[PDB]
Amino acid sequence: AMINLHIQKDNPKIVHAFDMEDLGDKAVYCRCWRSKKFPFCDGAHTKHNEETGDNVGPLIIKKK
Amino acid sequence: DHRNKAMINLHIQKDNPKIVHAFDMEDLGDKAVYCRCWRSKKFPFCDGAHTKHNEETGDNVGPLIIKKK
Ligand code: FES
Ligand code: FES
Repeated sequence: AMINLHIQKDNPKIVHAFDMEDLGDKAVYCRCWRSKKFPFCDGAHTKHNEETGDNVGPLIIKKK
Repeated sequence: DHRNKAMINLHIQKDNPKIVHAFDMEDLGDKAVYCRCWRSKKFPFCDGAHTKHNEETGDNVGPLIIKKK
């Protein structure tokens, strides 16, 4: 059972790296691999959780 | 039976109906490496578990890194 079904399948291992300096106020990152704006969350987790009974959700990196 | 759709997170914090983590950058140090495969024993941090997931399932998931320029 794969987790990522369709994103960047020509990449054998998808890793993203960002510098905190470039982030601004808040960045919300997808952990469900269903976002159409991956690596950013676009709310797709909700339908994923609904269909599957799962409980996954995003990672938020923000300024204090 | 394709009516039963596979979960992404199999085991982590199942008493939590939707797992979200929120961190302030100032608290992150030089680098933080976050799990996006839900198999790490150190979740929400990556501990290398994605490698075994990828070999077993044919997937290509990997972590998210936040660091200083
Ligand atoms: S769209 Fe994937 S965690 Fe929100
Ligand atoms: S252990 Fe999950 S992405 Fe590395």
